[PDB]
Amino acid sequence: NGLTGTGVLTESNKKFLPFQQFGRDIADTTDAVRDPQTLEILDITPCSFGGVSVITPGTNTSNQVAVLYQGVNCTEVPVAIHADQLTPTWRVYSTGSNVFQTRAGCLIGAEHVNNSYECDIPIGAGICASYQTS
Amino acid sequence: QSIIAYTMSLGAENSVAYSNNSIAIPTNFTISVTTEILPVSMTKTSVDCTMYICGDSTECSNLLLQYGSFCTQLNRALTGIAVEQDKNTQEVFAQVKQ
Amino acid sequence: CTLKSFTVEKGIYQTSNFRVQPTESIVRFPNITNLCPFGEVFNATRFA
Amino acid sequence: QYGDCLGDIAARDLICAQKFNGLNVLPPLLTDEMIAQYTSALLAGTITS
Amino acid sequence: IQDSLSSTPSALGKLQDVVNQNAQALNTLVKQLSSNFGAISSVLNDIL
Ligand SMILES: *[C@@H]1O[C@H](CO)[C@@H](O[C@@H]2O[C@H](CO)[C@@H](O[C@@H]3O[C@H](CO)[C@@H](O)[C@H](O)[C@@H]3O)[C@H](O)[C@H]2NC(C)=O)[C@H](O)[C@H]1NC(C)=O
Ligand SMILES: *[C@@H]1O[C@H](CO)[C@@H](O[C@@H]2O[C@H](CO)[C@@H](O)[C@H](O)[C@H]2NC(C)=O)[C@H](O)[C@H]1NC(C)=O
Ligand SMILES: *[C@@H]1O[C@H](CO)[C@@H](O[C@@H]2O[C@H](CO)[C@@H](O)[C@H](O)[C@H]2NC(C)=O)[C@H](O)[C@H]1NC(C)=O
Ligand SMILES: *[C@@H]1O[C@H](CO)[C@@H](O)[C@H](O)[C@H]1NC(C)=O
Ligand SMILES: *[C@@H]1O[C@H](CO)[C@@H](O)[C@H](O)[C@H]1NC(C)=O
Ligand SMILES: *[C@@H]1O[C@H](CO)[C@@H](O)[C@H](O)[C@H]1NC(C)=O
Repeated sequence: NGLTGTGVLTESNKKFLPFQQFGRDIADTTDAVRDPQTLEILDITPCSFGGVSVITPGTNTSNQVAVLYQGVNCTEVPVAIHADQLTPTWRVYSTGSNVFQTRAGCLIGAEHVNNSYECDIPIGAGICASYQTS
Repeated sequence: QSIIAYTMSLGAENSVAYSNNSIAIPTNFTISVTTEILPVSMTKTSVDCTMYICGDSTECSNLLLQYGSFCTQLNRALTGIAVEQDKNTQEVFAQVKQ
Repeated sequence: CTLKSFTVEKGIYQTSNFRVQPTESIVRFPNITNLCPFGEVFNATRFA
Repeated sequence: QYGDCLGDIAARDLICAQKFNGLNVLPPLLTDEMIAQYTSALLAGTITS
Repeated sequence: IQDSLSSTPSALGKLQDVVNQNAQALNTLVKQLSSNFGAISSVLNDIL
């Protein structure tokens, strides 16, 4: 009905009154809408995932990299980042199988060892990373 | 019960007797424990410019990329603050090696 | 790209949003049948 | 957690809203357990040595 | 000492503001997103 927006839509359960047609956020942006034809309610959600941090051991030594997804549980990382909608080079770091779960989120591109050295490249929540032995 | 306005008090006056030939010496003592509180670290934070300013729109990002080296500077500043916080905590607490 | 350099040292880095994703378009409109009578105004025999 | 924001807990309780716009809060390096361990070590050293 | 920390709540005020003020500042930022800044309307996609 002229409301122009960009984001995924989901079936909602909000308790609209019969005379209402919008829904607003704390920042006062459109959040829920009602279909003009049939009386159903939709919740919107933006598509960017402000997010991922990148860990490198320095380009002067190696080009390998690791990625930390912040505050997202990595059972649903493919869904939350839209892995199937991106280039395969991103799907490589999405899939992983070198998947570690940390309090800060989920880390991909490194292996977890029991023995504990000093800290080399800080990460957080008590976890550090480093580049070594190939 | 009501609200009242007044000139506040400076404390309790207690004059001390002074003389050129007399001294005062204690006989008993006591032990006290006092508490003081010091802040150390503040909350880290980080901002993504393309998300905040030009949220998921192609035209806005295209116009923004010509401005360029603004949110890079912001990222550098916030990174400095974030690292400095951990530096403060490590300095104040990790004092003993063993 | 974010740091605008060809060299990068150690340490964690924060990245902006640069990935490009295609997106479809959807439009929803209500039922409507009759036509607007703009011609009647435009074909008025006399203007006040 | 982001999964909490995906669902319907309190309809964007002012933390999910500030995370959907790019703003983020980052972990401290040392959790409370390590700090408590340092504190206990210092206290024990003081009372013994 | 225990009683004091269990009785005088404001004794920890020095550690409370360092939180509250922080949050307040950040909140203001989000509200500034609703500003118009001299354009037709604050919604970007709308005028787009
Ligand atoms: C220096 O000051 C201290 C602190 O007041 C004096 O110790 C106190 O001495 C009195 C009397 O000797 C104690 O009171 C007694 O308590 C017992 C119960 O334990 C009761 O049965 C007695 O009838 C009497 O009331 C008091 O408890 C004690 N203080 C503490 C903390 O134990 C000390 O005597 C003073 N020294 C000099 C040289 O004056
Ligand atoms: C990701 O989600 C799963 C399930 O939603 C979490 O798995 C459970 O986590 C709880 C922690 O409260 C454990 O007590 C259970 O044993 C876990 N069950 C299984 C089957 O794994 C998982 O912890 C979440 N990841 C986090 C929180 O990092
Ligand atoms: C006019 O709007 C009505 C809304 O109820 C449409 O009627 C129903 O639309 C749903 C769409 O989900 C169909 O499943 C039903 O079969 C429709 N029922 C009837 C009795 O039509 C209706 O289709 C709209 N008009 C047109 C021309 O599509
Ligand atoms: C790595 O650092 C050394 C330091 O002397 C420098 O000479 C070298 O050029 C750097 N590597 C590259 C690829 O520039
Ligand atoms: C750590 O110890 C556990 C305990 O048996 C073991 O299952 C695991 O494989 C060990 N991991 C490493 C990296 O040594
Ligand atoms: C009425 O307006 C329409 C314009 O679309 C056109 O048919 C004509 O200009 C006018 N007169 C008649 C007789 O249609």
